[PDB]
Amino acid sequence: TLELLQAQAQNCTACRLMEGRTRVVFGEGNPDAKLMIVGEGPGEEEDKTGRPFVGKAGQLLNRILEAAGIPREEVYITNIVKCRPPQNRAPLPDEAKICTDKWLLKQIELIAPQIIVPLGAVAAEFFLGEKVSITKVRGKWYEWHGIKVFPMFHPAYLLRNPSRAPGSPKHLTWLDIQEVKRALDALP
Ligand code: SF4
Repeated sequence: TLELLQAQAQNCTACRLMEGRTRVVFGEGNPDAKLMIVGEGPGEEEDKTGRPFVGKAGQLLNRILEAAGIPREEVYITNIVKCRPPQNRAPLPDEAKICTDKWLLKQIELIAPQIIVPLGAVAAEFFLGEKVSITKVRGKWYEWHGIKVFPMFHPAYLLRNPSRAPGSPKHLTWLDIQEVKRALDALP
């Protein structure tokens, strides 16, 4: 089951990211979610609580979600890597391959989401199968193993570029989440 996998993951030591971690942030939400959200990796508060997206950026994600009528508990959230990399740096392709082969793939298999929303360049590069620019793939529909992928700016990116101006990352994000909502409501 997904909960045996979650349980096991707590003792994972497959990549060097295990050295600095406090808690492993495997993931949470609806086990049979139609929508799965995947980010880069955990941060300070995530490392401390073992829960994904609970810090400053995670609180944004919550807001962005409810602003589209999407209840957080009905979706499943995770990241490419489960352990907090030193000083919040992005995960190396090294640890990204290992963690993803050990957990992400099975999580996706067990949950069988119909839409995958990758947050940030790292996550997007995983589902697109190639190096990419988040600003270019953001807001467009893709496909990965039969499932619909829809890349979006990571909430942390919005904190770093807080502009409320038209066409700004925050404005575009708002439009994108609505697009995810329309897509969700049109699923068989
Ligand atoms: S990041 Fe993933 S692979 Fe690396 S130690 Fe944590 S759970 Fe294991």
